[PDB]
Amino acid sequence: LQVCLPKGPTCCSRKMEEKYQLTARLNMEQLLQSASMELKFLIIQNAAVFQEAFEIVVRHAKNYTNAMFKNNYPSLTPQAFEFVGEFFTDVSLYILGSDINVDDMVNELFDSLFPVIYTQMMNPGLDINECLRGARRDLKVFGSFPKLIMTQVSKSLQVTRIFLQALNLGIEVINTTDHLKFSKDCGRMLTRMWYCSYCQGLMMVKPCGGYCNVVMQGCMAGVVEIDKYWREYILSLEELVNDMENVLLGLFSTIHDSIQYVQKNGGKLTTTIGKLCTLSSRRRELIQKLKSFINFYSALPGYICSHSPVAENDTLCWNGQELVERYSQEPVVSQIIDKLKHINQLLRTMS
Amino acid sequence: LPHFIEEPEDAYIIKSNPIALRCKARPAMQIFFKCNGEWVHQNEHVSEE
Ligand SMILES: *[C@@H]1O[C@H](CO)[C@@H](O)[C@H](O)[C@H]1NC(C)=O
Repeated sequence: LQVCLPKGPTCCSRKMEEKYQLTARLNMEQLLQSASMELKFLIIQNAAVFQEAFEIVVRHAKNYTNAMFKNNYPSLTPQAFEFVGEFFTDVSLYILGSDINVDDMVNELFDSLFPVIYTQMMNPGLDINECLRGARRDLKVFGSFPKLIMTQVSKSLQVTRIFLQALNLGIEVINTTDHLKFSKDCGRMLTRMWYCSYCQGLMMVKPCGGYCNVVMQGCMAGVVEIDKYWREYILSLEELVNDMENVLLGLFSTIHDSIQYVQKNGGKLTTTIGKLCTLSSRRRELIQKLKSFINFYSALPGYICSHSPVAENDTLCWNGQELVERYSQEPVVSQIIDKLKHINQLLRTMS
Repeated sequence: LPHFIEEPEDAYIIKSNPIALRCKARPAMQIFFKCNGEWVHQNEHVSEE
């Protein structure tokens, strides 16, 4: 035998020992999944809810901008609907983590907005379109309005994007916990602690609490080191929650004022161009529920021993090799800690 | 059975320009569209005899 230390005779062969090892693997993975399920479902639910809530906010803001275009500038529709839809589509794509340039969103918005303003509002009456698009930026027709919107929306959209990325990475590490493969030495120690008693012909004998403690602190030496970074992750997320609804909803007022500003200099502009051409409650409840799991990695071996059958009295128990009266007495983890360090730096730099 | 003469071709919307779908069959007395599993409202259909 290579796991079961044969002190007397033995009722199990090498193949039964391999079966016990695989059942030990399955039992450990199931215990980790049961430990991580509540927190995993919490973060998954909140990620989904916040995603839907942000999409609702973006849709409502696009609807409000379209409605104020319908009401105040009917001459700009239906072209106004095209560039508003493209703008808020790129907004949502940026919120959901896609490579979108915020400055490019605002600049394409004003680039599309200026030619229809010139053709329908200032000089009523397809190839000359690009000359107007160039003149928009060359003559700075919109003044400081584009940079104002640029900073106003970049500030909120970056914090929202990093909030969603942080939720997703928390899901990732919590998903990794229950798929953490362990050492072979730990496999043999778990097999001895849970099953090798059956090879010696014992039916209901449980391992000693102290033996479970030494085994668990033996193979979770790496996993426990994640606790510092997980605590810093929780606290940095708390730092970030302490923003985007008001900005996207005031966008229509800002754009309306910018259109007024451009119409203010129409006299010179037409001649020159003719010649030239409950959310905050949710994130608060999420952080208050997430702070209940700050001890997750430090309490994990305690969970494995308190949910595995053990003799807490440490009397008439299995010590891994014999029935005693009293008890005598990683690459994936590195990746988890690396991504936690990265997301924590990103969080702290944001707030 | 009804034989389709002009089968509807996959359309693409460009710059928010709504492009209609054509359908012509003989012998046919009623021709309707089933977009994404469900029937299209009677008002949307424009029949030609
Ligand atoms: C919509 O229906 C009318 C009537 O049959 C037709 O004239 C037109 O081409 C259709 N438009 C589109 C977008 O297919």
